[PDB]
Amino acid sequence: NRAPTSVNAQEVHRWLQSFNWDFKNNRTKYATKYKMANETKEQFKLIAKEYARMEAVKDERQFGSLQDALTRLNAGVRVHPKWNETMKVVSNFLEVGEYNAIAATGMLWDSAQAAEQKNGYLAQVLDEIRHTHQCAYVNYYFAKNGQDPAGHNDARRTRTIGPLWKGMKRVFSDGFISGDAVECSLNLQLVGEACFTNPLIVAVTEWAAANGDEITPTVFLSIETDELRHMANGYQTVVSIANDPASAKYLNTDLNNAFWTQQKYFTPVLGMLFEYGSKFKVEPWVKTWDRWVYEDWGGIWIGRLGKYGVESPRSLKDAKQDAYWAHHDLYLLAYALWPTGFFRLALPDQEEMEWFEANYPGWYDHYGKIYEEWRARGCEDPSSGFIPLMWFIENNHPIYIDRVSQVPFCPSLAKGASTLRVHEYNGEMHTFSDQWGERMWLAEPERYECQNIFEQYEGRELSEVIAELHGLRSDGKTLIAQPHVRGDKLWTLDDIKRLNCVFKNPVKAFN
Amino acid sequence: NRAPTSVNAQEVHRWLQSFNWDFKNNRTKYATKYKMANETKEQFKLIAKEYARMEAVKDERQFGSLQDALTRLNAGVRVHPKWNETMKVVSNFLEVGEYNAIAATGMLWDSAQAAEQKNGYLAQVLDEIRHTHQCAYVNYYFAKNGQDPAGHNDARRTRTIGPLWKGMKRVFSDGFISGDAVECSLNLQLVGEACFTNPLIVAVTEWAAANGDEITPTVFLSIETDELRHMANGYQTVVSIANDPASAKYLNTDLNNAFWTQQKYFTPVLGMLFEYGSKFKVEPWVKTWDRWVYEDWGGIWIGRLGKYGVESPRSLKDAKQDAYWAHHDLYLLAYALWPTGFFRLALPDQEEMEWFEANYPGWYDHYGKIYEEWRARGCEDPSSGFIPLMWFIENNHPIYIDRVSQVPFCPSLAKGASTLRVHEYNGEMHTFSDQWGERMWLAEPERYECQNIFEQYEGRELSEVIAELHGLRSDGKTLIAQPHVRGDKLWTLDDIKRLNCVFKNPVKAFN
Amino acid sequence: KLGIHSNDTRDAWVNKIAQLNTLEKAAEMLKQFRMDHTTPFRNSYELDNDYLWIEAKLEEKVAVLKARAFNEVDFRHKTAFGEDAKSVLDGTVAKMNAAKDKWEAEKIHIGFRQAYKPPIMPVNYFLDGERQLGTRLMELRNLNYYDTPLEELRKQRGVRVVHLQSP
Amino acid sequence: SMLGERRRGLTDPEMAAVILKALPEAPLDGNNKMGYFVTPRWKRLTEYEALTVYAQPNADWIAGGLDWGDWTQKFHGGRPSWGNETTELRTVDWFKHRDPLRRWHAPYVKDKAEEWRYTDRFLQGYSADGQIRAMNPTWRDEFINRYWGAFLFNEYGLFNAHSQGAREALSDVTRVSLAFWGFDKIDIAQMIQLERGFLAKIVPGFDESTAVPKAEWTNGEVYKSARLAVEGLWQEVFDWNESAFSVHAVYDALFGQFVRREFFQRLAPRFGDNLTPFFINQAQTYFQIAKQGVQDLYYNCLGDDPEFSDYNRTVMRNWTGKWLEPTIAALRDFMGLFAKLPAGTTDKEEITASLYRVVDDWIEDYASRIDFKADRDQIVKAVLAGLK
Amino acid sequence: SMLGERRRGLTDPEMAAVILKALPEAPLDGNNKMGYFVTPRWKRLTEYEALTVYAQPNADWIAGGLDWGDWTQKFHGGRPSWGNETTELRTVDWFKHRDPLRRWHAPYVKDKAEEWRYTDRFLQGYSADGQIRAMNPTWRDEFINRYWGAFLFNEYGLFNAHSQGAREALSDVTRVSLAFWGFDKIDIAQMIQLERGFLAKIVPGFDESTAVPKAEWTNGEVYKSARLAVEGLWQEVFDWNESAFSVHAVYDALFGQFVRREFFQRLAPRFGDNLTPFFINQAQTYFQIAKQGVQDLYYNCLGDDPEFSDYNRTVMRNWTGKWLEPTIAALRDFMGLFAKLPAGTTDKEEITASLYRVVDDWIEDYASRIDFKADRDQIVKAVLAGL
Ligand SMILES: [Ca+2]
Ligand SMILES: [Ca+2]
Ligand SMILES: [Ca+2]
Ligand SMILES: [Fe+2]
Ligand SMILES: [Fe+2]
Ligand SMILES: [Fe+2]
Ligand SMILES: [Fe+2]
Repeated sequence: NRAPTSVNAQEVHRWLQSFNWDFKNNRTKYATKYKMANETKEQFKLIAKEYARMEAVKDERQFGSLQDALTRLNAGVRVHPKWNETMKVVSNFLEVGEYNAIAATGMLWDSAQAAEQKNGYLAQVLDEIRHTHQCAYVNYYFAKNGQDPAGHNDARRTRTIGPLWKGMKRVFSDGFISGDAVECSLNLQLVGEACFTNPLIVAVTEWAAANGDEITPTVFLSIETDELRHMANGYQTVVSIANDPASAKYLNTDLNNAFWTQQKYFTPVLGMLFEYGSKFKVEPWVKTWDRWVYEDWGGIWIGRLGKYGVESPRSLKDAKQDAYWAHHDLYLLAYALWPTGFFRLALPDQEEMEWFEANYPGWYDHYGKIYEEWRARGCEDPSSGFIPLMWFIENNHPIYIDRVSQVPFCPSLAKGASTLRVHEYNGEMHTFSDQWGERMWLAEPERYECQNIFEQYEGRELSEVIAELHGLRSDGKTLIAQPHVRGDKLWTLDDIKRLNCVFKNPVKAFN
Repeated sequence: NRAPTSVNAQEVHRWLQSFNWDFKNNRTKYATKYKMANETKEQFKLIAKEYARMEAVKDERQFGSLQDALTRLNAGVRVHPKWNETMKVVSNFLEVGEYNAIAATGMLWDSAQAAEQKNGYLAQVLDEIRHTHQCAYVNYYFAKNGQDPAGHNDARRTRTIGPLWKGMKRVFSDGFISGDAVECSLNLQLVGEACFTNPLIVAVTEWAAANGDEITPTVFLSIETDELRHMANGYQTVVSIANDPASAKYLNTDLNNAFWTQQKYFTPVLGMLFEYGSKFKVEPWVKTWDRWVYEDWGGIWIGRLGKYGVESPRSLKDAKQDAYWAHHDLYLLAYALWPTGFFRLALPDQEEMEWFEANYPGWYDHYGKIYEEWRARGCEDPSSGFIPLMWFIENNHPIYIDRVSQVPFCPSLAKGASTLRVHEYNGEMHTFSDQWGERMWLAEPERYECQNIFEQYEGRELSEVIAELHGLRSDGKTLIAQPHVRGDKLWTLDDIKRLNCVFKNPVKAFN
Repeated sequence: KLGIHSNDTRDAWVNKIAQLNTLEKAAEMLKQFRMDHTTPFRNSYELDNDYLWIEAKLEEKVAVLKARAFNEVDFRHKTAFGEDAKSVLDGTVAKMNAAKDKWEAEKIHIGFRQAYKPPIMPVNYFLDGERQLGTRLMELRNLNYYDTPLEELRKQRGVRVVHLQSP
Repeated sequence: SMLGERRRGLTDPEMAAVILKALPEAPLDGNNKMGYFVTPRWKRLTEYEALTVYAQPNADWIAGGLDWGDWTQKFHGGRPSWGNETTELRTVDWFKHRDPLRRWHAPYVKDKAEEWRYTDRFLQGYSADGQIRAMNPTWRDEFINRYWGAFLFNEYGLFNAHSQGAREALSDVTRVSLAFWGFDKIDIAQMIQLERGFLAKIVPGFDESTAVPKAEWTNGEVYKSARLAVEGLWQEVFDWNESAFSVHAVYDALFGQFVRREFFQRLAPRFGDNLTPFFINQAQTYFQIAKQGVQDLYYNCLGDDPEFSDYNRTVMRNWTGKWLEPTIAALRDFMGLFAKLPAGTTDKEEITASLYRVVDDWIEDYASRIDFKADRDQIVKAVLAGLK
Repeated sequence: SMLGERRRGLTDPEMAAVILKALPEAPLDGNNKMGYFVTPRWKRLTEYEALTVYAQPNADWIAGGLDWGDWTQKFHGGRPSWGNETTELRTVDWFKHRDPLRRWHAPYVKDKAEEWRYTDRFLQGYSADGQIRAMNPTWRDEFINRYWGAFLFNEYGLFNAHSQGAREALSDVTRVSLAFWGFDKIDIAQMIQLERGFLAKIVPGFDESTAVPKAEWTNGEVYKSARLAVEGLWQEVFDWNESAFSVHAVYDALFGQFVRREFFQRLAPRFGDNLTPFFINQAQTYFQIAKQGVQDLYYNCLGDDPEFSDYNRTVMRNWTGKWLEPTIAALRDFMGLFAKLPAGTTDKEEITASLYRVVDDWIEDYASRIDFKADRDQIVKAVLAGL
């Protein structure tokens, strides 16, 4: 009779589906072509209290490791210089993905009509807040205990200087919250996390460990335990709308668009950060990509949803074709524009060129020689008066920015895709790098009006832009970004000014 | 108003002293010669709830580091074999010191009459409980993830086989609880903790790190934070009796007896564990001991209690003279009796012998030559039929156990003290190694009746004792203890049985 | 003064806005601004790098003036132009539902934003419109999304093909 | 294997040597403070601020933003990912807000977790101690099961009212506070059900099904206007600030506080019910924690904005007037519940005084902050009309 | 410097290489389970048992000991550090006891710390929410401050009663439990004062001084026999088991539970006081926690000991009888407290119902375990005679 008794989460969750009630205006406030099933269920039976507890336990182990042992081992310092820089980008860029995912799932929570589906999205809303604070903590920790705090300590504002940031906001910010809630869900859960994010998070802990970084594995491995639950949400989105006629009409189109959007950015960027932002290599991007996208995702994961009308993205073939040299094509551009970043970059060393050539036949004859020339031109030395961008100008190799994906491309030099489509519309010029992004713009002109760095910086001298956007170190003179990762001979704002580099919009050449 | 309001520990502790009330039998239940003033205050204004919170926070970090990053780094394995073994003794032996300290402070809590002094000892009661479990956790963790669990997994029973354990119980068990509460307080706090334990805990984290052990530092550094609190208790114990006339008549003799008791064991044992149980050295024990005992404790610490009538132990100079070679003399015995331990020992390698000679001129001519003689004879090879105890017998070097301290000593071989006093009393022989312990027994014969290993094992064949007391590894054949730290050629119960070693009480040689 | 966050163009508009001290005048300038500088149908791209910022500064002025001029009921239910918000919302949605194709629908939605974006129309009605108009627009646009060849789509959009490159 | 196959740069001799050799002699910048450019609200920058402020990638055209340019991808039609157009309120900087309790994710789940584990211990001690024996049966089966139970739907609706804000909030600090205000509401709804589930285990015949509480909420009279208000606040409000403001600084501040504190918290104890007050203690703790954040955002930041103070107060006054009427109606209908109580439980004077406590606290904590001229006796008189 | 001067064997290339080279190929024993030789109380050995059982270095001459030989150093006179002579009870093994809650230090401070922090939050909300406005002034200034405060000296005395057990307990598992039982008692006493200190902060003329509540305890009539039973359990008992048994399975189970649960926890609510019950909720959660440990030691282990079952039950029945008298007396004196309550607060029918709740729960939870035949009616009457 007086036996110690209590109540658990599942016991309360049993009645959660009944919490919602009917009334005329009980409907999503967001535009959508789909209808989410009113009796959709969720995989995990959680309530606020239990959610907090399981997450609190993870924080304990994580922060305990970071504040105690890892700090005592000077783990924040004993990491390869190139990797310390790579994490400035990796952690802050992923941070924004985590952040926008909060808003995105708040939007899905609004979309779902079944109490259980709302609750599933709700747990993700809280998880993405945790992940935002976690990625933030990684930069916070490396800034406080690492070899180079610059960039780690102000990325939220210094990332605005460079072009790589624009593409990140497309796939991990706007792509997550702007559009049909279902389209957003595909970018976030069905494609983003399932195809790239989750495999990426794990991969990063491996590359991190290999390069001496035990900070990232501690945090990211914890982030990973939460992501295993976010898969259920993405899968549940498709289930909730499969019994609706609209699905057969629009689902595969939103998915294909979502797939191309995500891949377009991560195919070249992830491989770039992995192979060029590390000393010790874990695996060639070419094989990693094919396993992630073609096999795991585009085969296993996608196949399971065939029973819901889901098909393999029609652009998958093109994606593979353009994928091979993509990241290599991009690093040339990222290094050439190194003064616009918030991180230090390094030319491939002798050993690395062998690895690249060994894993990518033909790399040396193209990229290898180019880097060797830039080195000869003094790209690493501050008194050289040389920046790779100048080389692109001298050899008439214009760099364009895709109006849709924001991904930088140089068709006249790339070994990969060399397509370029230029249109004039109502007094504005537009440059596209592929047939999928071009269709997106033609069909949805008003969704893609993002001004590119050349448009914004047109007629502006390089050093003035860097200075205005706070791209300097605490001494107020040395640049945050560097063309090498050594501790001496760091470029200053004055070294940049002397180059007298003035941006120009490459599209203005067209008549 | 309605402004958020609460109450802290201090605000409640403000009235803690008034919690006790007067009544006939409100007095200590333990025999004592002193009177602890009932107006005595404590340094820290804690209440049970705040105490738990500050400790809970420490556990968080500690366990987080252990279960997460440290485990991910395989910290339990990448430790020098000699150190893995040394931690079996260090952690378990200190554990009993932590454990009896619970009872000791419980006895001191009963002794104190002022509510605040009682509260001070109480906080320690709980701390000593935490330290018991912390030391336990270290063995638990090395057993779970280490290169050799035997010993770590069962020290609580396998430690009863060897002689080093008897002396540990004298200073860290019985010394802490058997006698006048104040005497125990001096063995525990004024001497044990202030002179040895505290400096030792920190030192251990230093030797641990040098030998690859990051587990112990994570735990021991946490224990240290609590110990900085127990200093106030020992100090307040003196302040509580300084006004009682009995103090001027007893304090200094109980202290001197307490000093000798503690140093008698730690002087040789700690130096041995540090210098012989490690590969990488941190500092010569002669230097360490002098700083700890003479400079820090016997000088600064004790010096500040002078205003309370406290005088430097009269046996101090005696302790310094017997110290120099003490740990070196004892390792010869510990190794000669290696089959009686619960850990594996190693002889000094070439680099170490050079280190010993450099730091202890004359070391090689005595200890070095002996070790090389034993090794060439095959003391490390189970097919040799040789155990160093035989060499002691052959060369007529009897090994005695001090009736008071339980410390093993061999006066005919020792390079250190070689005095020996043998007495008979009512049909029993007694062996003493110093003039202070001899007085203790003469004045208090009923306090010291501990049987030594030769008395208990008299006439018994070595392998039977080991088998009976479970000195075996999982396979039921291989000994836990070993004369080397390599993974091959481990001695078995059979190898020992064939030696036909039978214990004899050495004192009977006098008849 | 040609900065990213601070420049002469922005300063000039701040001064211009400082002189809009009447609701009708301010509201009219805001709508005109939107027709001239926003969406792919803007009359010109001359303020491309600063229009987003200037538009917000213009909105602030209209908002402040509207709150001072309107009684509580009108602030909640009328547009800055004195129209009844519900009527405008319903009328626009009705037109959207009558839209024959995706080309007609996009003009309706886009024009609605240009003319009624807060603080012209009350946010509650405006976002309710986004909800309804956006739905139809997507339904029309996403149907057989890939059927029209790019060659023909460029013509439908009416772009001037300046340059085409292919490996 | 014992050592494993994967070599780690931090511990692998060969790799670590390579890493150490490439290291600089000292940090390439001495400013090791992430978020150093953030204006601290207090003496020094807090961890809360560093890990949170400016996480939202707003461009300068959204007050306070540090980025530049339009969003990369917008909604069909052109609607921006985030924009000024989603709320009537204006400000000099959307990043000014600060949760006075400085709650980022870690401290937030830590505290709730402590409350969860303690709640579980409490229930086991309560059931094991047999304290249910002294609880009045009628209060338990009628008022806790049906009426307290029906209130779970009120809290659930307020929770859902936050969905659009989680998506539209114009800054990180406001989004995190809003997320937490909403999460605490769903928690309370779940604690009401938790209690009903607990009672069903220690009280034979007690049905934990939500059918009865839900029928009370959807079709009863006592909560009719309350439900009508919640339905509006949740689904008829498309402005994220009107939603949060009206919910926390109007409806929940008056109706919510009256129901939780002046009815159940106040009367449960009179029927031997220490069970319900345990959970209401959590609800009130949450209410007071949210109040601080609600006040900082709407009064300290917006209502006192250096450039839009007058405008924002005008708007919030408008909202207060808009939602005060439906709130009075909710309270008015709720008055009907007093006639259901056993005779002598409470009287008109007690009820009126308790009503004045809620209204006076509301005027002090909210209305007065924006100069809304509330007439306390007129408000109470209007509510008292509901006393059957 | 950035790297520091101290080289660590886990990360230093040279040192680590030496360590790795000395490592065996695989662990020298597959038994990686510390405490593996301990007899599991449950399906599998718990962390609680592994880290606790056998920490106490007892020799085989103390039922259950694994060590051998006498102690190394004893008291003047010859008294052993620990010995069978410190308690009447006997057993086949002193290490049999098991805390049902499996509390070692870590989980213990974790739980109390959560309670401390939630307590802080509760008070901040309570004060901000102005809930004090609905509390009865007389109940606050007279029954909470004077009579509830006085009871803190009761819990405090019970706390101290554990001092000797902390020194004499014959096993680790029993010592840890005893320690926690006592620490929770001092916590409650400190919580009573915390409430008075809180009231002091939000109630302008409230005095937190223990003067009033102390004088009530020391020279009052309400707690006279209560204090007499406390001074006895604490300073007149020298048997650690008698002290723990008599305090938890007799006195506090009767007097304590009636005062906490049946008087303040039952009446405070009627005066608009949800504050006091917030703390009594803790004291009760604690009481029920300690009860499981008390039952497992004296009933499951000693009372039902395979060899001394009869013997121990006799001794506990003796102690029950020995202390059931001072306890019943303490209750009677407490009864005079109702007279000071406002008219109509409670009737004799309610108290009789409450008294039987305490007595019946006692018989079902303790008395019946050792075959102590207690008469519910006579006890209730002797107590009820105090009105
Ligand atoms: Ca032209
Ligand atoms: Ca009605
Ligand atoms: Ca009345
Ligand atoms: Fe995430
Ligand atoms: Fe996720
Ligand atoms: Fe300790
Ligand atoms: Fe200590």
